Amino acid sequence: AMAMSSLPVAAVLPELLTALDCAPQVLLSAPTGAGKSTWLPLQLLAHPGINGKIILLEPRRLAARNVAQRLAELLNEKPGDTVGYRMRAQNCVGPNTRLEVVTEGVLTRMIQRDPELSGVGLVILDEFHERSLQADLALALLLDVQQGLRDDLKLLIMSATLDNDRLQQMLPEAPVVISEGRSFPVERRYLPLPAHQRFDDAVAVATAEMLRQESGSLLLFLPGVGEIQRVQEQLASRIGSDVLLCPLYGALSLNDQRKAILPAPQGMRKVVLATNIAETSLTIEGIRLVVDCAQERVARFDPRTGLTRLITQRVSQASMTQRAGRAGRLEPGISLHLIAKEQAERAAAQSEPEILQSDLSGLLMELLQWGCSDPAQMSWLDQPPVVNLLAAKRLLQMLGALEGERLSAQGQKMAALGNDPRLAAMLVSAKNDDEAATAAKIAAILEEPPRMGNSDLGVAFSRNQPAWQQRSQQLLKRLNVRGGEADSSLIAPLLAGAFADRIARRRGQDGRYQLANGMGAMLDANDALSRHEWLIAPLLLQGSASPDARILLALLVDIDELVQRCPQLVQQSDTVEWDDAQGTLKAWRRLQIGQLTVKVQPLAKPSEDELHQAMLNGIRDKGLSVLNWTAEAEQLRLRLLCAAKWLPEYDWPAVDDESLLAALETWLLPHMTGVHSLRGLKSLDIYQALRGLLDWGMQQRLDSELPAHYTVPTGSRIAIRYHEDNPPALAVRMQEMFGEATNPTIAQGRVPLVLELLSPAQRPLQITRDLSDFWKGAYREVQKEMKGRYPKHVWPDDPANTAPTRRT
Repeated sequence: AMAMSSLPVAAVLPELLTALDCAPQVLLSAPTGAGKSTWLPLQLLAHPGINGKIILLEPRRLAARNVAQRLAELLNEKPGDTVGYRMRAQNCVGPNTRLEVVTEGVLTRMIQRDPELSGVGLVILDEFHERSLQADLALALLLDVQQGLRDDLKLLIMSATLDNDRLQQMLPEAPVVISEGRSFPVERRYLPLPAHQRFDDAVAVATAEMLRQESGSLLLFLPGVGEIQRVQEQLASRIGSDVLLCPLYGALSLNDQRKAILPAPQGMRKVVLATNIAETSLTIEGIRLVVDCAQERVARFDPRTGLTRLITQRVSQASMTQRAGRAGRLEPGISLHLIAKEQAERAAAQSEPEILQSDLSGLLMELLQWGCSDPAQMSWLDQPPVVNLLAAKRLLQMLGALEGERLSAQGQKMAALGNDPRLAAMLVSAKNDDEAATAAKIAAILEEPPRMGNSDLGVAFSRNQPAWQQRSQQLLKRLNVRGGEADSSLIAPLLAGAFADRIARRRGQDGRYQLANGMGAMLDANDALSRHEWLIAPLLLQGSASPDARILLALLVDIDELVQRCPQLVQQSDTVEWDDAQGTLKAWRRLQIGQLTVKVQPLAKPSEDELHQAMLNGIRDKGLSVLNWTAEAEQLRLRLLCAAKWLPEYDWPAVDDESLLAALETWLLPHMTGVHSLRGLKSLDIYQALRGLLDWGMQQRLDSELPAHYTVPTGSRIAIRYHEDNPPALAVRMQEMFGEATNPTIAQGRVPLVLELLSPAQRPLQITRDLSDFWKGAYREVQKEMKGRYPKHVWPDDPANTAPTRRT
């Protein structure tokens, strides 16, 4: 045929224009090779309904210039001209363009600088199904721009997956526009891999068996390049002469990418070994068999280490289904999933969005600069996790970016750079232009690390790699600094500020380090740097959930210089306590950098504010048990626990062991005047100190609603026995409860007392919290025995109404 086929996106275009000129957001769904990226933009550009410029966000650099260059050929122009692109370290735009194809956070920069996006009428978020943090952040900003003046700014969200329905739950007013092609049925099979076989052998065996039983070319999904290589080797010995093996990763041989995408040559079949880029973004042709290992490799932020790691995990049902459908574009196909069916049925329904698994220090920095005081104010498909926002806040504090709940003066400069916050912090902390140039080079290195196996950051620094140089110049421009001379002697204090938690000290054996944040860091025992005791390790590869990581890039520091240069790194902590194990007084001063003990020394004659503080730390060592816990103090503590359960509408203080240990400075220290010895620790009035946690009102409330004593009908004051878990109990002679028809209660009438009803001899007759039932029930059997063992007492037939003998 000579006249090309009108792409399927053409057939859906009129529906799109109608929705485009009707709603503030339009959602478009269409297969990836349908031309939604490489065609549709121009026709929205030529459409008079759209006013001005159109921005097209792409998830990665490689995608972005494919779209811009390919779409330029349609207008018979080269790019930069009418169709342009922007990247993190390159710009291609004239006085000319109307369609810009951006990536690598560029869209975020544009909106930050021009929050009304002047001249722009339509923004397109492509490959939205990948749920990048970048595209989520773009979506949130753009929805806020649209609630300002810009109620004319239209928005096209393009997804390659059929339905995306947590998106209309966010946007019910949004027209869904669906382009779909022929999708053939795919039979789904399951096969767990045996525990006694390697992954690569097991996958190769399963795959060779599929080739043996079934006809066609085969697409094999694997977690990454390494697995692709290893399975390929194992496959090579188990396949026939007609089977052509075709790996598929970005780092490949240009034509090897084509050999994998294009149909197998005549007479032969192909096995395409790919990562999940083949799942939605890439169209591999000639495929009717899929083998799905069902295992992804994803970035995971660890709030306890502040590190991001690559973990491997089970793929979701939605992506297993998307993977299976890759066997159904040509003809009816077959998909084999390398897990048991029941495990597939229990996999998460949907994939986890990047915003839930990543470092949010950059995002938080963006929202603050955007003017957002709390991330919840924005509209997210998925709200940022509280735990990671807190970790982000803490990091920004460490970097000095925050002033209360807003950006500090330095924080605003960091936000202007647009950089990773730790790296931005480093740049902004430079005190002169030589420190600036040093910081810029370090930053360009940490953004694009060397790809040899060299751990010394001073080595990379001394290299004059041209791409690093380019990035440095760009960062200095943003920083508004020029003409300084970089110097390696200026590196350590710059690093110290932005990576203080990653200062590393050698621990007992060469190669074993502990970081200031307390975690373990490993370097090869035969590494030049592992000859030294103190390092700063900005780049770390965490093995997995275990707080242990490999050191990838590090700098050697003389710790004495560093602490002298940066005194704020070192905090002081005194401890006084009694060692029962050896019957001696322990009293030391510890200088520490984070969790790293730098020096321990005998405590010199301390001030008294110092001594009291040192004793608090000793209590943290030995536990609250060293204080004097009277029955009364403990009962108070228990009453506070019970109040929080039974009277939760009030703000009762936490009084669990850890809250108390954590707050010693607030509740215990004020009372430590005149305590000059460990002996005096037992003299502190623990009851009064705990009671001090309550204002006058709450003290009255607690004394009234959870009273220490209950007054019974005789006028006697009987102690209530509180307990962390059991109902409050009241041990009382039965005779004293005469005249009371209703079981006693405390806590605003919410909690009946468990009555331990006793005989004259203080012997338990009945345990009840339904006193009314007791009088009518078991009492008549108790009355006869009380008429037998104590005939000298009156045991009335109607105790509920018998006048109480007034004691008082």
